[PDB]
Amino acid sequence: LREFFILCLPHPKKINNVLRAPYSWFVKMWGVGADPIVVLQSTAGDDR
Amino acid sequence: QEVLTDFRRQDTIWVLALQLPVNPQVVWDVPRSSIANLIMNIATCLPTGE
Repeated sequence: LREFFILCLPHPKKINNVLRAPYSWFVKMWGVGADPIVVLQSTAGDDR
Repeated sequence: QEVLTDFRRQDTIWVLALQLPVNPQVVWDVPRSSIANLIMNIATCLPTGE
């Protein structure tokens, strides 16, 4: 939090709006390639 | 059947590495294979709906 807060000080809105996308991309992409993976089983109807 | 109906068909030698129909006794001679055959039937033929 501190390293993200210090970097935005010269221009907060612009730098923050630039940096929105990479953080969300990292959060979305984390862990999709681990050889053993942990999931919570779910069950529903035929339609996805 | 479009593969057999082009204008160069009379000058063609066909190569076929697999045949139909398949002998079912070959599939059902595998020892104790009822459950595997049932699973394959479900996996290859079961539809989905509402």
